Amino acid sequence: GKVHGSLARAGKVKGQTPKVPKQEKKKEAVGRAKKRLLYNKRFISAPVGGKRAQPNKQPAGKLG
Amino acid sequence: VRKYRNFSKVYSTPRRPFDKERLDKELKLCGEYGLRCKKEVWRVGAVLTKMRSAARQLLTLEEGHLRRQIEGAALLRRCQKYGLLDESKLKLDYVLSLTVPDFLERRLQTIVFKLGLAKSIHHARVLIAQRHIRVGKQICTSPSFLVRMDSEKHIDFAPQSPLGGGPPGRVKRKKLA
Amino acid sequence: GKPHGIRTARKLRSHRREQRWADKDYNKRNLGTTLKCSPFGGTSHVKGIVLEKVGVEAKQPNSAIRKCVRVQLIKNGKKICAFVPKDGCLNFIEENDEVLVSGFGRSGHAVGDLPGIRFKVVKVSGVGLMALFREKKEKPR
RNA sequence: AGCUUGACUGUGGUGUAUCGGACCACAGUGGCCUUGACGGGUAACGGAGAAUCAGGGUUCGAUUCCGGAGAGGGAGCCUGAGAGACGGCUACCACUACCAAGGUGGGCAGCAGGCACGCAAAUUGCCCCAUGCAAAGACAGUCUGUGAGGCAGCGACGAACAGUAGCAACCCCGUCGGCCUUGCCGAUGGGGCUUGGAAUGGACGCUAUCCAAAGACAGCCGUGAGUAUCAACCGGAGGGCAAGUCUGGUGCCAGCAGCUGCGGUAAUUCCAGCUCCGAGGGCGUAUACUAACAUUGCUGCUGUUAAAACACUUGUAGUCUGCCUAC
RNA sequence: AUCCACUGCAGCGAAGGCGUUCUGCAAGUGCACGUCCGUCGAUCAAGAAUGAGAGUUCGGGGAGCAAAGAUGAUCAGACACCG
RNA sequence: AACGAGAAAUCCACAGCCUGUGGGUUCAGGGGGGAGUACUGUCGCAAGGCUGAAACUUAAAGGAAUUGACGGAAUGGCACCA
RNA sequence: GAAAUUGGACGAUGUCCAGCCACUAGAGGAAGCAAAAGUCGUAACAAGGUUGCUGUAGGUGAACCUGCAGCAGGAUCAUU
RNA sequence: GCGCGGAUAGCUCAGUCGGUAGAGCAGGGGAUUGAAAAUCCCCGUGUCCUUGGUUCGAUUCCGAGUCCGCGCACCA
RNA sequence: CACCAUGUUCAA
Repeated sequence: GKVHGSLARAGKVKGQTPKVPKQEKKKEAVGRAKKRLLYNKRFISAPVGGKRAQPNKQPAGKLG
Repeated sequence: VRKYRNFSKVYSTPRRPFDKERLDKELKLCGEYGLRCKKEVWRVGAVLTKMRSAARQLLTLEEGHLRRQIEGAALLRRCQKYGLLDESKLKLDYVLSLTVPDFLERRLQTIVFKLGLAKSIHHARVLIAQRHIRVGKQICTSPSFLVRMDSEKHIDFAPQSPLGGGPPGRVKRKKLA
Repeated sequence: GKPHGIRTARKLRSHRREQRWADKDYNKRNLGTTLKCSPFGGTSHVKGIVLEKVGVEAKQPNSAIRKCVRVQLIKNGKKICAFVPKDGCLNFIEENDEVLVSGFGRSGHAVGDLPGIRFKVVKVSGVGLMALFREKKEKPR
């Protein structure tokens, strides 16, 4: 911190971020079809001991 | 201004919107009975809540009180003609054992799926929404139609639909022509 | 203790009525000085003119500079200091640009780091600030 | 904390449709008040009702039905059964329109519409078809009127019901059950990819139907969907609180964050990408109020030290007050 | 001016408060009782009477102590503790 | 010194008989500040008493108790890094 | 039977006066609050280095100091 | 109304009278820090009003001369 | 019982 916050720094990070575009967009399920997807992914695809693995389990990264 | 027609809400949003128990149970029954959102569950739950609260306030009375006679006879006749309660369990304590599945299987979707008209419950909902199915003679097209015990034996395909005795739909009409 | 006894209704009611004035919520709701003194004269949103930009140093243990604008309200002339929410967004605001301001989510009090700043900006020049942030719309001229 | 001087009562009149200090003439000195008079305030039109509500209660009710008041502010009237009328008149005030300058006018808090004011609210539409009302008047010959009212347009206020896909074959996956030492085979079953036979709604069409006339709905044995491009979103992912110790950038900066907190070069919280969670044709935000709240406590709070027993007696209003009276 | 020791898990007073001896004046509680009255009571906004010390007012008094002030130390300062 | 009560300290002829909540009555409190402030009223010679807000600000203030640390606190041991 | 005449009432409206309320400008004075790293002290928390605090009075750069009386919420539940 | 003072890096300012240049503030880079804050190093930066003769260069010599402050003063 | 004042911000 040679210089701290000021009015000249508004938008610094949002202007710095390298702007990775978004991917190809295969369309999302809505309504009954999404309820079906969730019911299947949760309650029948079930390893019955750990109970109900959490959905957003991410691979092993720098922190482990 | 002077439009005196009524409207109302059929369901109530639960407190504690992020409880694991209620979320997983609601999703379980939604996937089991082919439901598009949680409000389809909460309206059945509100109907059940009204029925059970009426049953409770009636059971708080004796037998022979005018309220008991009229409203309890009405509740039992309702829960009978809609296949919630059978001839055996036709009492105000058995109407308190009502569960949301007790209405979700009365739901027209589940009935045309159990009658083998459709392969899966989602296929059933698709049929009803695409108006292939009559209840009695009327083409019903709302999958939440609460099929009474009487009109349960008159469910059938519609004569206007290709499934049954109707003309070919778009794709078969084109494939032939 | 309170008077029991079947003819103490007036005492009980008068005591409750004179004692309700110690509930600060009821007190501010019924005391007609907030409609007078508060800049939002009993109102969710107001429109104002951006007078100046302000960098407000965040309270300990935090050390940012919150971007606010001093706004002059069209309906009563009063000057307030609204906060400009989201990254940048203050580059979507120059002087004289008319802006709509709301309260924060606390009904007259400041949230988090902001000292004494208890309003925020919702739309500048008739277009939502979050719309401009996520490039849904563009600022006029 | 005192209020009232036609103020309160009486007698005789007046006036009125009628009782009455309603007004008058003469007499008297009354009338209300800590059970809050008089005054002040309006996040005051009132009620039916609305939202919650175990119970007790809390908050709101401009708004459709009933009552009141008003028609720019006042006031005075005529006509009439009925008006102190305003789509009646008269005058003054405040604004204002036309003018040939002598004169004439105005009244949307009716319906559309415009300017202002604002956070904030629609078409200068069609019609009397229905509901009613009025009149010298059933209908037709021979068009009663009706911005009441109806129907349309705009309308994510707010409600209800549906769709945004379904079934099966190919290829990679899991549980069960066999053969068998584990491994292999079959069976429902689930994800992603290709391929099939179908299905259907939107959208357009109809003078069929609907309609006062149209438009839309319903109907169609009229066409016709594959990236079914006819392509869902709004918020989130440390905790409360469902969901990532993922990857890149940032480096107490930018910013997030209702609260706690995150950010100081390895950010589960910022900016994004991917993934996931929640409600879903909706979701977020702000404001107000309700519940949570037994944090206004009648039910039902607390007062030694958390907020709170008057320094202490007395004492009026107020509140509360021992036992007893027929087989 | 003040009443040491006695002087205390002592007493009294509504509280504040009250301590040498003799004495004037009115009073209170408690106790004792086959005394009298016969509900006349409890708590109390308003109201009223007492209310340490400081403070003020008018007239005296002034020993001791002592705000202010003076003043010597201490201290970096010290119109603070201490004298 | 029991039961009970209490967040506990503690209370104990009460701070018990309280969610198994109601004998009667008065006063006061509603997070912390701003503030016992301003204005006004009233009493006083005055000092001031009584009465008494709001704008605004803030996520803790606070109470009892615990474990450690500290003490120019006490007691008792000790060390030629005293 | 019109204009005109006289005159009682109702009473708009103008002007003045009084009271009250609401909003508002103001030189200057004085407070409150908020904002990482400005100055002077060390008043409090331990016996906080003069135990602390209450009421009042006086003094003082500022915290504060001192007097009188009280309190322990004290650093004493305790000595013919 | 007559008469007196100085403009020096982006700002506050001491300048060898008649040899031509400097500090803090101001930004960056480094050292320090876990990151800062204070600190220490390194790097920026100036026709000194407009001008005339110009001693050798006029910043320092004089006079006109923006901008901004101030004292002197008439009597009976 | 001479005198013995002080310790920048967040973080732990």
